[PDB]
Amino acid sequence: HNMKAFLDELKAENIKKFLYNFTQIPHLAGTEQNFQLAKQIQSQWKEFGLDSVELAHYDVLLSYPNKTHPNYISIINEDGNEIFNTSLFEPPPPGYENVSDIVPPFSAFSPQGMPEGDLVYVNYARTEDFFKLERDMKINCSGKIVIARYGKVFRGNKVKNAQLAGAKGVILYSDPADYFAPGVKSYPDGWNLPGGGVQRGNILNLNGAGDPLTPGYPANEYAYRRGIAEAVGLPSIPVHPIGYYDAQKLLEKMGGSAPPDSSWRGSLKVPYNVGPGFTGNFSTQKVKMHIHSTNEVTRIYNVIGTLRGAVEPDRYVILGGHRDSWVFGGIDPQSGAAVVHEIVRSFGTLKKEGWRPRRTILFASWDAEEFGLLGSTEWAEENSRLLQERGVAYINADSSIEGNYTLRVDCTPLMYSLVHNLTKELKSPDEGFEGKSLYESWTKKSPSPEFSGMPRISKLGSGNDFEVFFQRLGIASGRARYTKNWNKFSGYPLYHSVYETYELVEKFYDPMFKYHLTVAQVRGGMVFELANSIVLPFDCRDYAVVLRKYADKIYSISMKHPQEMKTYSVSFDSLFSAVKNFTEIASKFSERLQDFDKSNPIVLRMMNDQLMFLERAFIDPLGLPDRPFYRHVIYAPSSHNKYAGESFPGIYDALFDIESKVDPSKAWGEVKRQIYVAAFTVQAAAETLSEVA
Amino acid sequence: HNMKAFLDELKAENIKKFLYNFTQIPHLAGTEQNFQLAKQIQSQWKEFGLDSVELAHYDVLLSYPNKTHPNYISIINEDGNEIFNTSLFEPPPPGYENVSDIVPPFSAFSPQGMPEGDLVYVNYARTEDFFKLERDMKINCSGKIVIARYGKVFRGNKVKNAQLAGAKGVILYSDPADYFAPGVKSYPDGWNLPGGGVQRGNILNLNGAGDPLTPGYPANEYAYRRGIAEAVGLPSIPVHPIGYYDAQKLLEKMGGSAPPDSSWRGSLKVPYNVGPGFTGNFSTQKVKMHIHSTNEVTRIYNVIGTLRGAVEPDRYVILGGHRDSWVFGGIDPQSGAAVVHEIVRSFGTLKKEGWRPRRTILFASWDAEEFGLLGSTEWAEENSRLLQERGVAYINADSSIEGNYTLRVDCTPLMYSLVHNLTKELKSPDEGFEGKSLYESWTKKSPSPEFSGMPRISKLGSGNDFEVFFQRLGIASGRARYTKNWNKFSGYPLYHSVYETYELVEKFYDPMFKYHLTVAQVRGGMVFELANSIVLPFDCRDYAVVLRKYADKIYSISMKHPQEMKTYSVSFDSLFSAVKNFTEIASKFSERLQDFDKSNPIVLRMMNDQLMFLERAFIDPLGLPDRPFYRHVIYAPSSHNKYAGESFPGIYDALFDIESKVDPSKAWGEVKRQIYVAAFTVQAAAETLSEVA
RNA sequence: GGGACCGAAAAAGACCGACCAACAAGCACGCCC
RNA sequence: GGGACCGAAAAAGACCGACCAACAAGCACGCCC
Ligand SMILES: *[C@@H]1O[C@H](CO)[C@@H](O[C@@H]2O[C@H](CO)[C@@H](O[C@@H]3O[C@H](CO)[C@@H](O)[C@H](O[C@H]4O[C@H](CO)[C@@H](O)[C@H](O)[C@@H]4O)[C@@H]3O)[C@H](O)[C@H]2NC(C)=O)[C@H](O)[C@H]1NC(C)=O
Ligand SMILES: *[C@@H]1O[C@H](CO)[C@@H](O[C@@H]2O[C@H](CO)[C@@H](O[C@@H]3O[C@H](CO)[C@@H](O)[C@H](O[C@H]4O[C@H](CO)[C@@H](O)[C@H](O)[C@@H]4O)[C@@H]3O)[C@H](O)[C@H]2NC(C)=O)[C@H](O)[C@H]1NC(C)=O
Ligand SMILES: *[C@@H]1O[C@H](CO)[C@@H](O[C@@H]2O[C@H](CO)[C@@H](O[C@@H]3O[C@H](CO)[C@@H](O)[C@H](O)[C@@H]3O)[C@H](O)[C@H]2NC(C)=O)[C@H](O)[C@H]1NC(C)=O
Ligand SMILES: *[C@@H]1O[C@H](CO)[C@@H](O[C@@H]2O[C@H](CO)[C@@H](O[C@@H]3O[C@H](CO)[C@@H](O)[C@H](O)[C@@H]3O)[C@H](O)[C@H]2NC(C)=O)[C@H](O)[C@H]1NC(C)=O
Ligand SMILES: *[C@@H]1O[C@H](CO)[C@@H](O[C@@H]2O[C@H](CO)[C@@H](O[C@@H]3O[C@H](CO)[C@@H](O)[C@H](O)[C@@H]3O)[C@H](O)[C@H]2NC(C)=O)[C@H](O)[C@H]1NC(C)=O
Ligand SMILES: *[C@@H]1O[C@H](CO)[C@@H](O[C@@H]2O[C@H](CO)[C@@H](O[C@@H]3O[C@H](CO)[C@@H](O)[C@H](O)[C@@H]3O)[C@H](O)[C@H]2NC(C)=O)[C@H](O)[C@H]1NC(C)=O
Ligand SMILES: *[C@@H]1O[C@H](CO)[C@@H](O[C@@H]2O[C@H](CO)[C@@H](O[C@@H]3O[C@H](CO)[C@@H](O)[C@H](O)[C@@H]3O)[C@H](O)[C@H]2NC(C)=O)[C@H](O)[C@H]1NC(C)=O
Ligand SMILES: *[C@@H]1O[C@H](CO)[C@@H](O[C@@H]2O[C@H](CO)[C@@H](O[C@@H]3O[C@H](CO)[C@@H](O)[C@H](O)[C@@H]3O)[C@H](O)[C@H]2NC(C)=O)[C@H](O)[C@H]1NC(C)=O
Ligand SMILES: *[C@@H]1O[C@H](CO)[C@@H](O[C@@H]2O[C@H](CO)[C@@H](O)[C@H](O)[C@H]2NC(C)=O)[C@H](O)[C@H]1NC(C)=O
Ligand SMILES: *[C@@H]1O[C@H](CO)[C@@H](O[C@@H]2O[C@H](CO)[C@@H](O)[C@H](O)[C@H]2NC(C)=O)[C@H](O)[C@H]1NC(C)=O
Ligand SMILES: *[C@@H]1O[C@H](CO)[C@@H](O[C@@H]2O[C@H](CO)[C@@H](O)[C@H](O)[C@H]2NC(C)=O)[C@H](O)[C@H]1NC(C)=O
Ligand SMILES: *[C@@H]1O[C@H](CO)[C@@H](O[C@@H]2O[C@H](CO)[C@@H](O)[C@H](O)[C@H]2NC(C)=O)[C@H](O)[C@H]1NC(C)=O
Ligand SMILES: *[C@@H]1O[C@H](CO)[C@@H](O[C@@H]2O[C@H](CO)[C@@H](O)[C@H](O)[C@H]2NC(C)=O)[C@H](O)[C@H]1NC(C)=O
Ligand SMILES: *[C@@H]1O[C@H](CO)[C@@H](O[C@@H]2O[C@H](CO)[C@@H](O)[C@H](O)[C@H]2NC(C)=O)[C@H](O)[C@H]1NC(C)=O
Ligand SMILES: O=C(O)CC[C@H](CP(=O)(O)O)C(=O)O
Ligand SMILES: O=C(O)CC[C@H](CP(=O)(O)O)C(=O)O
Ligand SMILES: [Ca+2]
Ligand SMILES: [Ca+2]
Ligand SMILES: [Cl-]
Ligand SMILES: [Cl-]
Ligand SMILES: [Zn+2]
Ligand SMILES: [Zn+2]
Ligand SMILES: [Zn+2]
Ligand SMILES: [Zn+2]
Repeated sequence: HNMKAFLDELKAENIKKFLYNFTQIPHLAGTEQNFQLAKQIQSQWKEFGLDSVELAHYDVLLSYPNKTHPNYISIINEDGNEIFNTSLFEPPPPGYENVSDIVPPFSAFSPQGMPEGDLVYVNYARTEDFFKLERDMKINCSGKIVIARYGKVFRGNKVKNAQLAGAKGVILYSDPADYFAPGVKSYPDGWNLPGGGVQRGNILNLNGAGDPLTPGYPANEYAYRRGIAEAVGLPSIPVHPIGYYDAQKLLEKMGGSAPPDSSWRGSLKVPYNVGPGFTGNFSTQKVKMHIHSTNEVTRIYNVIGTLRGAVEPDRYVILGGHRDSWVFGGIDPQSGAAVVHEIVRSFGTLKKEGWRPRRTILFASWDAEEFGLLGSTEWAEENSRLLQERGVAYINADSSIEGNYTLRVDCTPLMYSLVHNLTKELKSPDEGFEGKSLYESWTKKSPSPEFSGMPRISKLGSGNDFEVFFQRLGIASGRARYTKNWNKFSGYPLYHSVYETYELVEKFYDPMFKYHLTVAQVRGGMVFELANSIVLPFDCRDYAVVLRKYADKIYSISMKHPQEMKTYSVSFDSLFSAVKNFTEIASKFSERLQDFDKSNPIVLRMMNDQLMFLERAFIDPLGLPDRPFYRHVIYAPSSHNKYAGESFPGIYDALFDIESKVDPSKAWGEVKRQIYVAAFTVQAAAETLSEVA
Repeated sequence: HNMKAFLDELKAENIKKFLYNFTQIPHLAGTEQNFQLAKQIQSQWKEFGLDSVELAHYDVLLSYPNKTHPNYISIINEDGNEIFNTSLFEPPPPGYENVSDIVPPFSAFSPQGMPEGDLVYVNYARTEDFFKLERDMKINCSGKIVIARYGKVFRGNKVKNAQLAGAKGVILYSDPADYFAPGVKSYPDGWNLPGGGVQRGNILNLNGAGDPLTPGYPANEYAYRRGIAEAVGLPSIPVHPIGYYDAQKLLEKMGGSAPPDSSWRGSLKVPYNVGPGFTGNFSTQKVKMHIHSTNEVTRIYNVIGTLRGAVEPDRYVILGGHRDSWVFGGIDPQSGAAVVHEIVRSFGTLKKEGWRPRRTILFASWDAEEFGLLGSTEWAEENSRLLQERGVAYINADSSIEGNYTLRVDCTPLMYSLVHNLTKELKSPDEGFEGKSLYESWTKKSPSPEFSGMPRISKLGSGNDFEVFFQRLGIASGRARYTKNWNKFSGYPLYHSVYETYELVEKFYDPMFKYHLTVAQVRGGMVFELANSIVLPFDCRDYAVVLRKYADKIYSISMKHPQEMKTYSVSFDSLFSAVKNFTEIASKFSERLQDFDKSNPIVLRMMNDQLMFLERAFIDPLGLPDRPFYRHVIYAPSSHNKYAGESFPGIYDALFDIESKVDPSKAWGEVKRQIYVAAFTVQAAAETLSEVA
């Protein structure tokens, strides 16, 4: 087996060295330091033995705090005395006190503002938290500064929900409930967030546009850019993140209504009152934000490496992950970048020996991912036609670890059998599973709710570089990392903090680098099999199985309004019919895939094209309603949470909060249109697996 | 040569028989007679030896006059006496007096109405005729019934221009200037239009949508249909066509301003006054329209025949033309349908002998073409994914003859060398070119203004079934017919009339059926070479050459406003750069295409894919501004004339009547955006011919 | 035969830039003499 | 230890239709006894 040779070349010691190398200085997007690391990686990928390695540059809107006018929040009395100020920077950790160019905590793409007003606590600032605030508790965030805890949903959605509720400011904070694991110590004595720690992060609502100034087209030297006024997904109110020390100061004086229930209570010793404003004596004190961050068009650099295929060089398997970090990127993304580096070194050594993959492999070091997947998206916009004609698969390589418990896999159903087979051939690195397969340890620790005796594999939404490839271009996509046990949908405590260091990983997450090595074997083994298997390792029958579940589910969600379904003759008959047809046609294609002569290079290429193009058949060039860059009809991010994936997203969005809609007849009409589009698309996808003539 | 064998099987006597067979009763879209002819063709294509022949049906909006409430126009006095009525039907021709189910003259998809008002003569009802009316002559069509002569532009554009000018009715008539050739006799004694003859035809503005009720998706059994109120491209005022006898009655009494110049004067003995209203005594007489036509969802039937390829069955060459007619379709479309039938019979005989084409050939008998390319477009919407993945080329087969002078070819630059080579190997059927090539007779009678010693090949716009394939899906497309000498952009006198018969073709156009045979050799030979050549016969260097002409042209058109170009820094630098790059890359790809080993089936398929997908690279999924179904960045129909093709249509539309625009800065900004999109698209297309890895 | 207007890129055709660092503007077909 | 509110499909998980011709609704984790 040529794969074992590849897997056995992968070394935890190499991953450890590369991780150390990538995490000693910050590599913020648009800074000289990240350009220097780009050039280092280009130079090393050549040395490692790639056929070519180019820098692809774009000029994209980034966001930076003003160094000589810092961002801070104040409690301010009616005399205008700033009696309490939030931190200007995170207290640096041991052996990082002398490190310059650490960007202070800030919300990227915040507008400028000095708004002052009454504080309203809005929990996680989810759609349902504003439904609870405004519909149930009759509280009105209009003209108020909202304070929200990080977690559950993408922070950009929180800011969007806040804007729609009339807020003039958003304060984001990390609550210990969400970012402090019980009975482990603050950094540097453990992996928990200290009270001065702050999660940086962008607050855009791009819905897959990439660079806000150049939607649809690469941000090249001659690009026509939108005015900032019509730029895509910019927030319209100021936003700033703080730690829980600073957050306790703002929250302790809160008056107005008590929290409705336990779902609104964090772990600080404060009442978690909703407001608006402060209790009793303090009622005439306000909160005032001071945001002077600037948006500016800055050059970014993707590293693109090529290992040309010996047989099908016009078929591309892509292994891509970002290089840019908020500070050191100890986990996010250098734990992924270090795995990609060792995978390149290892494919490189096989190349020097005189081995080549069947299909071309592309390796990508993406830039400006933290600013909204900007490097991956601009490159895909530049190369969309080649990618749609030639793209076999995309394997993501962000953070390798967010925990040390078990494997977490999100991929297209086309990769389910590949992932099952591979993890059965890999050793588990898990305590008490010595001599067992990764499949067994994974299936045991994370069983599928959907499939008895199978491991959980989740849906792809967005919030990483795979998005343009999968959701816009319909290229089969996969990601795998090590994760914690499920506190849930919050992340890891030290996410986007200065405390996210080399030492955090080495001391607390993966001292042996065995989890890193297992993830390198999963990502690398998947790339290997996609690039080298004679018949592409995609099982169309796994798509058939999940399409029936998604159809059962979307019917079930519509059935929340079963009287309306009757009034407006809402039928899923066409959708169930299409799924039944896909199942039958996939079954017959599978017979032909087993039977045919794989020595016939022309019949092989035909059947490989049918497999490669199956994911493309789910792409609608018109896109989903009000989201033209989300074109996959089976999968899209939640409108309300970029991180979360929905099945039959067109129907799902049409159904969401439908009982609120003023014109029932039109709203249910849109539901029936989306059933039509979905049934048509499933039948069309099925027909690509039919006999070609 | 296997092609000669195919060409020598084609027989003029067979085409004559089939033409007779297809033109004895009307075959209007949606009628039992056209269903019967569909089934006949399905049955004969099987007998001829196709591997399979299916009927593909759709339920589309068609339009019919009410049989028991006829359409007519009246001159009406202030007492409300209808003193003059227009014809209720065309006087039938000799030997057609006893023929039932001849649809009376009507404008398909006219709304219902009995509007009464003053007549304004608006010439051809072109954009420039309303600019002349409203800007120069200060005449105001608001609330007036407009009368317009057929010709120059698609009648649907005339109705659109009229609606935008505030007209409440449109009367279309055939002026002898445009539809009566000097010194030839009216049917049946010649090929000229008699004074009772009327051109039927649809008046939609679909801009490539297909069925008005189901834009983007096939009109299948479970389709969600728009309300008639939001249906695509329906006219909002009543419209009716009349002959020149009836038109003289309406035009003779016209008062108001004289015609501005000779360009407004037809050939009737009337003054061609503009109005509004009638002269002197007659000023209080009005015109009143009576339209009771109904729109209704009707089943239509495409015939789809397959000849599976022996080597690349997943590569499709399509030969398609419509079957539906306004009445007998003596020319339009049965002169084309009869050529397709003989091409099928001939491919069929080769199949029986045991020959197969390398690539699959699809044969299509399209329905409801006269109602807006509805059959071709719904089928393409159903099969868009297969067509984009597998479609090599589309050859149209509407009317084979509109004249007996020379060849007329409109195709992608990718087919220029194929067409040159083929016409050099075919005999000219032309008087005084006995023993010469069709290339020589054609080049002589129709020299290229663009290329010394080359024949004219024009651009594809719309107004036929190739549109969805080329303008929406980016499949390389071609058409060839015999045409008149250039009276121009009017058609042939008996177009869409009851007088367009078998006898018209047999007596006056092509008694020997030698023009039909030459067109069958061109269409059939092109299909043959596309389906059978080892290397696809596309020369990318012909695209390079024309892209430089189009760039020179669009620069030239922008330079009408050269001061504004400076004020707003409008530069074509990027566009010229992209074209220079395409030229260089196409030149190198051409070297590699000549050098490589064609015995390597995998290197051949790679290079054939690069050629096949080159046309697809010009497709923008976002579509052109305000025209989402026109996605080709190099070619689109004129916004003002569906029949006419524009190069760099995005830039062209942005520049059109720019000096009228209230915000110069925004309008010129859109021009710069379209330069950007065009340069990006040309560079992207060029890069698909680069080495793949 | 001669003359007058026009034909707003499907230019119908032919041809023609440094006191906007080569791609505007400007000689067949169909009321007067 | 027991109890109470909540967790609005990434359902966290398990399980459960003819006086809307099988796919609503309805038993782990984080003030009172
Ligand atoms: C993941 O792993 C699963 C489990 O192994 C795997 O499924 C299996 O794939 C193999 C390989 O195609 C299947 O093998 C075949 O079985 C059928 C009978 O059911 C045989 O007809 C096939 O015939 C062979 O004979 C040819 C003679 O010309 C040989 O040259 C040729 O190589 C064939 O081996 C063949 O034996 C097997 O049936 C399945 N098993 C199951 C339970 O499905 C799957 O392919 C892997 N998936 C991915 C995406 O990697
Ligand atoms: C339309 O017609 C034109 C005019 O014929 C045609 O262009 C020609 O195509 C041929 C076929 O490819 C070209 O032939 C080649 O010329 C180059 C030298 O310039 C040679 O290197 C090529 O080599 C051959 O040697 C191989 C040995 O392994 C042979 O096996 C192989 O078959 C090759 O023949 C070859 O001779 C020719 O140069 C051009 N001529 C011109 C003027 O361009 C064009 O291909 C046709 N286009 C379409 C779309 O049909
Ligand atoms: C991460 O690792 C890379 C790769 O080893 C380090 O960069 C490299 O550092 C080496 C050794 O110091 C450099 O070699 C030297 O360069 C200097 C100046 O050009 C020269 O005078 C010396 O004689 C020696 O040859 C090398 O330039 C450089 N390699 C690359 C590809 O950039 C990098 O500094 C490490 N980073 C951290 C933070 O540890
Ligand atoms: C929170 O931060 C703000 C801003 O840094 C602090 O308020 C500021 O305090 C400075 C220094 O005392 C004030 O400046 C002074 O102004 C007078 C002239 O008017 C000058 O002569 C003094 O010598 C002094 O420099 C400034 O007015 C004031 N600004 C604002 C907007 O409040 C605030 O004190 C901090 N709060 C805490 C609790 O630390
Ligand atoms: C899945 O595959 C099946 C089987 O090929 C498809 O079934 C077909 O469904 C349509 C109805 O949607 C049937 O079409 C016709 O409808 C008219 C209605 O007036 C009727 O007159 C015709 O006789 C015919 O019934 C068609 O018969 C039926 N075919 C079979 C064999 O059942 C189905 O539509 C596919 N699903 C999707 C979503 O495409
Ligand atoms: C155009 O040509 C077609 C093909 O020849 C004509 O239709 C066909 O007419 C033949 C000869 O009349 C039919 O054969 C006969 O059918 C009847 C009734 O089914 C049967 O009783 C006779 O013994 C004889 O077999 C044949 O059905 C039919 N073929 C097809 C494929 O439709 C058609 O009528 C011609 N149309 C015109 C307007 O000339
Ligand atoms: C143009 O066509 C219209 C409609 O066919 C003609 O006008 C119509 O003429 C009929 C027959 O004379 C009129 O009907 C009559 O009505 C009275 C009762 O009111 C009845 O007793 C008579 O016996 C007669 O049938 C009808 O009113 C009238 N309709 C309209 C809308 O005008 C018109 O005469 C035709 N014009 C020419 C020049 O042929
Ligand atoms: C057609 O192909 C040429 C040749 O590869 C492409 O040329 C490249 O054009 C860009 C400018 O648009 C140059 O990029 C860079 O711009 C920054 C500006 O700050 C500058 O700092 C860099 O040094 C660099 O000049 C690039 O140098 C240039 N390459 C060459 C070899 O001339 C051209 O863009 C392609 N055309 C299109 C439309 O893609
Ligand atoms: C960062 O903040 C500083 C200080 O407020 C800004 O510097 C000022 O710039 C404007 C000129 O545009 C001047 O009016 C002020 O006098 C400047 N002040 C100082 C101390 O230099 C600076 O422009 C900001 N940087 C940005 C917006 O990028
Ligand atoms: C929530 O409070 C806001 C802010 O006071 C209300 O908006 C205003 O309502 C008045 C009366 O209709 C308008 O005339 C003002 O223009 C609004 N003020 C601002 C600053 O926008 C809002 O109506 C309240 N919403 C609810 C649902 O009670
Ligand atoms: C690495 O793995 C260890 C061992 O599983 C994790 O520590 C345990 O966490 C559980 C509950 O999640 C506690 O009940 C135990 O007290 C811990 N076990 C031991 C042996 O200490 C640790 O949390 C993991 N590290 C990270 C960063 O996730
Ligand atoms: C065609 O026109 C006739 C005559 O005007 C229409 O027939 C009428 O239909 C309505 C019922 O919808 C009745 O009110 C009238 O009494 C009918 N008249 C006659 C003589 O039958 C017919 O509906 C029209 N056809 C259409 C619209 O398709
Ligand atoms: C052309 O005539 C129409 C119709 O009379 C004019 O439109 C009307 O103008 C008045 C005065 O502004 C409006 O109040 C009416 O509502 C219009 N009437 C209708 C029936 O629409 C129109 O303004 C004239 N256009 C020009 C450019 O002179
Ligand atoms: C078929 O071809 C004939 C011969 O070219 C066409 O008739 C001539 O038309 C020219 C001008 O266009 C006249 O000057 C001659 O009087 C005609 N020649 C002869 C020999 O009569 C005829 O128009 C063509 N038929 C059609 C339908 O286009
Ligand atoms: O903007 C996005 O889509 C996500 C960016 C980034 C993803 P990462 O933190 O890099 O996993 C974030 O969540 O802040
Ligand atoms: O609607 C169209 O695009 C054109 C239909 C038809 C084309 P044809 O007459 O069939 O050439 C017409 O012009 O009326
Ligand atoms: Ca972009
Ligand atoms: Ca449609
Ligand atoms: Cl990842
Ligand atoms: Cl045609
Ligand atoms: Zn990341
Ligand atoms: Zn991140
Ligand atoms: Zn036609
Ligand atoms: Zn027609």
